[PDB]
Amino acid sequence: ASVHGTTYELLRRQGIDTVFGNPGSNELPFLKDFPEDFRYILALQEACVVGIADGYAQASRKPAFINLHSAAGTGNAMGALSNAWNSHSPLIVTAGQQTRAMIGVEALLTNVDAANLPRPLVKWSYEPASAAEVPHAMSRAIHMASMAPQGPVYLSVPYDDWDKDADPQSHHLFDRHVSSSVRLNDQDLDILVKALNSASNPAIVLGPDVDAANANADCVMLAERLKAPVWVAPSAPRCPFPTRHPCFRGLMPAGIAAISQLLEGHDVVLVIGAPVFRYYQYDPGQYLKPGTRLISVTCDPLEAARAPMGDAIVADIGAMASALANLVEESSRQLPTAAPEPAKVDQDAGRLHPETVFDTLNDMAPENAIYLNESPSTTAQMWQRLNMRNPGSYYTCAAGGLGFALPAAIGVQLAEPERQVIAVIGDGSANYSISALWTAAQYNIPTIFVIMNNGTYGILRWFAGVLEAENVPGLDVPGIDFRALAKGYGVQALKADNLEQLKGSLQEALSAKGPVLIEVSTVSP
Amino acid sequence: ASVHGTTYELLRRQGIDTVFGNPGSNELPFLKDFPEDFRYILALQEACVVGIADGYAQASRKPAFINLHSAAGTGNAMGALSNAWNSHSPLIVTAGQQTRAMIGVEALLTNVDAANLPRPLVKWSYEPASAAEVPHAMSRAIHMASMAPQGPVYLSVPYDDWDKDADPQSHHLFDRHVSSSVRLNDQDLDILVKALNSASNPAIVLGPDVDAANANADCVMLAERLKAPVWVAPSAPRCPFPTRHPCFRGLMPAGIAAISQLLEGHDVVLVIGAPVFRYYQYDPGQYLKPGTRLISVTCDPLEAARAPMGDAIVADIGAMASALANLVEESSRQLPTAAPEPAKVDQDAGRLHPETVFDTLNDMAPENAIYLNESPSTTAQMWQRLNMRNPGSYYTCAAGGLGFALPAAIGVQLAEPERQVIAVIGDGSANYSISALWTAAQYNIPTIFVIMNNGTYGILRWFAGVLEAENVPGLDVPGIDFRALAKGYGVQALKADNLEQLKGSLQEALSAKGPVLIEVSTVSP
Amino acid sequence: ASVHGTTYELLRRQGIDTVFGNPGSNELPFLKDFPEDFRYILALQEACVVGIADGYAQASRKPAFINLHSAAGTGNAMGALSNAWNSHSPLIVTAGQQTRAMIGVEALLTNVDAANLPRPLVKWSYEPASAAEVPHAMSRAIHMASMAPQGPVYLSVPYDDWDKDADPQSHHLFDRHVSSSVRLNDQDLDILVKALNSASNPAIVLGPDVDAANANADCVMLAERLKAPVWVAPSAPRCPFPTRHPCFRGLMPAGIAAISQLLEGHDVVLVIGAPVFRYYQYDPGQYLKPGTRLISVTCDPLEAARAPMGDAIVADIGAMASALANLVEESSRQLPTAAPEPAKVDQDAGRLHPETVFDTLNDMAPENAIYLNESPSTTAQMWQRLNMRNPGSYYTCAAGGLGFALPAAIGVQLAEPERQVIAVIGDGSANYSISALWTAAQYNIPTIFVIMNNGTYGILRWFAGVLEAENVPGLDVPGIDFRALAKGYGVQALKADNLEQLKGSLQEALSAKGPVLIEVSTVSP
Ligand SMILES: Cc1ncc(Cn2c(C)c(CCOP(=O)(O)OP(=O)(O)O)sc2=O)c(N)n1
Ligand SMILES: Cc1ncc(Cn2c(C)c(CCOP(=O)(O)OP(=O)(O)O)sc2=O)c(N)n1
Ligand SMILES: Cc1ncc(Cn2c(C)c(CCOP(=O)(O)OP(=O)(O)O)sc2=O)c(N)n1
Ligand SMILES: [Ca+2]
Ligand SMILES: [Ca+2]
Ligand SMILES: [Ca+2]
Ligand SMILES: [Ca+2]
Ligand SMILES: [Ca+2]
Ligand SMILES: [Ca+2]
Ligand SMILES: [Cl-]
Ligand SMILES: [Cl-]
Ligand SMILES: [Cl-]
Ligand code: NA
Ligand code: NA
Ligand code: NA
Ligand code: NA
Repeated sequence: ASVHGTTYELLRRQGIDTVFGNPGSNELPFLKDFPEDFRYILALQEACVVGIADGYAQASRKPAFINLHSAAGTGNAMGALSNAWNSHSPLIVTAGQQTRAMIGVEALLTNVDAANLPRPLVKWSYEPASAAEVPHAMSRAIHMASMAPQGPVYLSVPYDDWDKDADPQSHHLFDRHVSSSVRLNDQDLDILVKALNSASNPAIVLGPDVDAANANADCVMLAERLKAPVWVAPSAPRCPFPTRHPCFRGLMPAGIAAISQLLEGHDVVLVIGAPVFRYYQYDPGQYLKPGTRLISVTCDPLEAARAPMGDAIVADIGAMASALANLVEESSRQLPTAAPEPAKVDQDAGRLHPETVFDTLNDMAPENAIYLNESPSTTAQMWQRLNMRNPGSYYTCAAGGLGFALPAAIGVQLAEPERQVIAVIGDGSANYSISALWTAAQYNIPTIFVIMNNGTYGILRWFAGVLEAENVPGLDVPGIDFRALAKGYGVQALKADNLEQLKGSLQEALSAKGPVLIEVSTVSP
Repeated sequence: ASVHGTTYELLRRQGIDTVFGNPGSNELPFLKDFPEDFRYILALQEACVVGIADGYAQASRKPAFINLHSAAGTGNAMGALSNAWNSHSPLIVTAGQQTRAMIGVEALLTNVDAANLPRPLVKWSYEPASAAEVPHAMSRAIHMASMAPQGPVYLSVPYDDWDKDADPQSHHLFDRHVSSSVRLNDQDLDILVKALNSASNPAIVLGPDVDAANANADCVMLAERLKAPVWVAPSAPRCPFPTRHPCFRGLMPAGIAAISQLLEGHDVVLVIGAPVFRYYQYDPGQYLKPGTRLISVTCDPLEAARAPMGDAIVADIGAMASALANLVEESSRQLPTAAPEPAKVDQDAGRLHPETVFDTLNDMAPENAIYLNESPSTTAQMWQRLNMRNPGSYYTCAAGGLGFALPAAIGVQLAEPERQVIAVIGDGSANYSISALWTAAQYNIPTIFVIMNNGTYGILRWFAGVLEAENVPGLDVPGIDFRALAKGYGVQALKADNLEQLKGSLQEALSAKGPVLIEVSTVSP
Repeated sequence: ASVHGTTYELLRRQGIDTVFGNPGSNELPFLKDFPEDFRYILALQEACVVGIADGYAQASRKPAFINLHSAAGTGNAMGALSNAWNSHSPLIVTAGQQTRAMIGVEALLTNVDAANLPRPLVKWSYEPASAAEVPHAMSRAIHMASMAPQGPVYLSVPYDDWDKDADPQSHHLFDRHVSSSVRLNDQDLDILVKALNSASNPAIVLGPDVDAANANADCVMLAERLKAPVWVAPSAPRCPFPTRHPCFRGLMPAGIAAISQLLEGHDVVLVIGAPVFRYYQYDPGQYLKPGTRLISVTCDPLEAARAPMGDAIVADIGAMASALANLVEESSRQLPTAAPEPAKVDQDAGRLHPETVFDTLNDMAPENAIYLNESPSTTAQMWQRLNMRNPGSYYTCAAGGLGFALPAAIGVQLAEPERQVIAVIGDGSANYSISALWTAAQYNIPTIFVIMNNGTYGILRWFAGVLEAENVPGLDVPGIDFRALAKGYGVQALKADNLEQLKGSLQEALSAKGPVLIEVSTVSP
């Protein structure tokens, strides 16, 4: 067998059947004779390729496979890799290298010092020392991406390797099963359970790894048993809990003092599947107030090490959430009462308040919709106004890197063909990966893109006003016609300049058989 | 003085007056109180920011300053940095970091292990250990970018550093002059000159560092004195010689055997300002035939070390070209005869042959036009058909990374406001940095963009046919309306479906007062 | 509180009370006011410092703390770090950096790009961005070293940080508990147990992480229940099983074909706490024969990913070994019969055969002795001839790096003051870290060093004979007087030129109240 044949057999035996790519010449020998049982999803720029694969991996809860072109292709994807690192997305990034005979002379398209290029944003990065090692290196990439804590990996392959003979002993790679589905030993788990049972006023904080593990329902049972309020850890990349459940208390503010104040009076705070914590703004104060102790369950040693407070347990979130939910006592305390519904903001017949947009989406979207967010000045509103009952219903860029939601919404919609995906994206953010629209058109992936057009990088204007920073350049983005951009890439386009038009456009989009972009004129901040 | 004030004084004293950027929150304290004497050029995605700055630096022959947002902003620019590395572009890339107080906890937008992120594509990469060190670190970045061999550098700055007090001894940085304008010692230069004077059939090969040094005219004098044919080294990022001078012989094929065959019978081959060599295709054979010896003058130790043949001298290209041109004897051999003009390809009233497009550009463009190329299947034709008399008249992506020419053409046009820039970009390539169009619209930088629309990644289809590679996916890019994309970003748009319309559209574009995109329907390969 | 006071409080609260070091000027501000409750163990060269700390950590089963001087001190320790990486040794390596005010100018003793220096041999490497971050960074170092898979970490600290004010919120670091004591979820553990219970001819292979976890006794119970033979995985850094237990089958040969042949006919092979596998010699063949399947339990994702065959489970070795030993059925198969005692090699009244030396050590040493090995040509003999009943009874360099056993034997003896440590070290190996002897003298740590003097790098001579490699230089090491070297560093020295003198010297050494070196004249290979 050839290295090409052996590698595609390994991929299919490990459950991979789709290649997200933007091709180049070092990849032609890999892509030739492309197997009939695989699909290839083309995107026009590499941030788009990796963003689509990332949404696909996060929603499917399995690894996604990417093929990029040498150093420049890899480099164009590195902002996307920053997000994938922070979301623990299991991405297998492959890039083609020059033929081994011309690496030394640094021929055009040689990826120099290749394994160092994506660092520090990957768990593992490697170029094999011979062609026959390629299947084994690919096996290592598959398992490194997939083991907890999941994350992106990188493999560089010289283009001449694919046609070489494989090692016949590579067959032992095909069916390897590798598990990290582990939980705390019985004695120490009993100690933890006793501490939870004994708490007088416990609180629960959940992060994205809960949704990645599909541990949401177990966390619902855990919060019901403990009769405990549930927050979402700050800078949330996913939604880990039904947002209208009586225990839900919303997204935590991303500040040290704000969080310790919120948790004041809670004697035990159990954090599951989050860093402790992904603060953002500078809000100095106490990490916890007196009387509060924190216990973190995380799948990631790097999270456990860097927490500035609390105890930690490094284990699988699915296994731990299931065990805790089934072991704790039913508390006799009263179940928390549900948060009140948000107020209706006054809306005239002009430009839309973000609050109006979210209320209208919530009124009109299916109960199993999936939302993406890259409208950063409106995040708090979005979290208050969308009822998200089910797992896998929210994604936003985990490292703050713009250009995620537009392509990721296409990959999520590919992963969940029966759940309507609705991406809510600011006018500034929409440009970073605008070419991803073409992929939705070409493959008829029926994502709805809602562009919040206020003409500015609104959150930066806000922060600048806060800092009392005068004379900051570069904060306005006038003069972009998003309906023309959508036309450019083959996506049906609608405009909503007021509420009547928003409702009409959403009705049209929801009925449509293909992707739709709605440009919404929103109020300037 | 503050670190902010001291750093902008250092920049202005070192000749920097423009910031190419896409802003974020870690950069607001740098950008606040932006000095009245500086300009800020916004682009909507970081590959575009760096591509614009790169064209500006290459055409201006001085360093360009870039400000990006943390890890994701830096990562989105890394494909652009791959090209800048191979073109020796003097780019000072700065990125904002989180406040020092929250780096440890890895708050959102912390750039982790920051200096390793852009490696291996930068000459120097650093994050200072204290706020007062920031001006000195910026000084190091300026000189590292600017010293031969020029190249990109990276500096990460925590956002809280800018408001801190500067060291008063930082004033010694402001007026430092650092020179690398050096040439081979007299004794060994005399040996070199004697070898050139004695050669019976010398040849000259020129690379991009000749154009970067503005050594073109000296190389003309050198070739006239030696009566020697002149080629351009393969995979040429710039044009180093007038393309209708009698000595000019065109772009070398990027193959080992092809080059040794071309040079056969030339006893001494003098290479100036190029790697030896930037081969691309696999074309195995002899590096040089018997009877040919090679001597390379390069500004880059890494080029001298990796050449597989020949002697080398590491020195400044401007200083060496000037000295050689003024020291060699006038040979009594006959001056080489000019290459014949290219043939006119038969053209019907339908889709345009690339040859027709280039002949028409050459007929209609000013004699001081500047061209950019990211239409890779038509490069050989372009080089044969455009008379480029002057320095600084051609740019193409030096590492093969697409998404360079569109933004770089805007930076070149900003650098050379009296020279009409015309970028010839394939339909595939145009998408990578499509959002850069907005910058040309907003600042009214009157670049002309000629999109060669053949519906496919034509060069890859060609290579696949060569490899006899069947069933390669992802090679076609149907369904893109480039006039709509241009409308989307505010750029006037024209279409040319035949020669009559091409001529008309070019006449309109050349007269226009702003940027113009022409979508040309070209023949499918 | 100062950063100095806060950091020593964090260390003591996390159980650290000893600093292994070789001091320099960047470390004086850390070492000043050294706390009365801490000890400092000086060694004269940094490979010795880290080797002593490594033996101490491995035997104590807890992290050891090291303080080295800047880049040169760190660099001198990097071979020692290679071994620590492969043995999963929890080492906290700190190095002093220049004052922040002179880092920029690269004053003498600046550690440039410090965090990159020990890569790739550390789990985590870091330099803090401010003085107040130092305690948090130290907390991260402690937990990164200590979490499974354990390993070395590196922290660089500018010398001016220690006297600065600490953050009062650093107190939340002091009592953090972080656990990785996890095991496979119940459902999948039941599947594993059923597979073991059902096997017709199971085999067990144990590696060093079993001994690190003190899982030895549980593995004895597991092998007794399954009635299964037990091997030690190749290139063994520790002994994980009593070597005269009836199930014990010895050290596996470090070859692909040799191992698959050994395992032929075993239907299920359970590997615990080892890489799969640490092969050494090139011995190509099948990874496993038909009919054999392999299941690996490892604490290290990097081991699970790179195994070329078998399934894997990433979990804590102590927790998994305990659970398996207590869950499996008692098999009705007959218990394996003990290996026969090794033969007595003929010995004349001249130079000693290695076999004689090991038999005499086994006759004379206490039953709770601890052995170290850096006599590589005699390893197989050593493993056959020493009855090691207890855990923690054997150490050898896990990455093959010489200079480990001499200093490590001093740290093991410091960790286990009531167990006589006996290091058996070749004449070649003894030189690498010869200065470590001084530490044993100064602190009166009563390690016994047995130098096997055959005048040559015997294993290399052997391999060269195998390769039929003629004319290899540098394989002989004549002319070293080890009794004089021991005198040089204050250690009592004895010589044994024959068996009578070996017995006498061992009797004297075993009674001695301090360290003793015995130079043994062994037969030339
Ligand atoms: C790749 C990248 N570049 C720049 C930024 C900085 N950035 C930028 C430019 C923002 C503006 C978002 O503008 P928008 O129009 O999408 O939304 P709002 O108007 O709601 O702020 S928010 C932010 O952090 C970033 N996060 N990521
Ligand atoms: C950043 C990046 N991604 C992918 C490629 C691979 N690539 C690709 C996709 C090419 C197709 C260019 O298509 P085009 O339409 O611009 O021009 P032609 O039709 O003349 O080939 S040429 C080439 O090397 C690349 N060079 N750089
Ligand atoms: C730090 C280092 N340098 C060199 C070697 C190479 N090496 C060397 C030099 C060996 C010779 C050991 O000689 P010895 O006298 O200690 O023992 P033998 O005579 O039993 O081989 S075994 C081996 O792999 C090494 N393993 N580690
Ligand atoms: Ca409603
Ligand atoms: Ca906006
Ligand atoms: Ca003409
Ligand atoms: Ca094309
Ligand atoms: Ca005996
Ligand atoms: Ca020896
Ligand atoms: Cl257990
Ligand atoms: Cl001179
Ligand atoms: Cl379980
Ligand atoms: Na009202
Ligand atoms: Na990198
Ligand atoms: Na014709
Ligand atoms: Na005998």
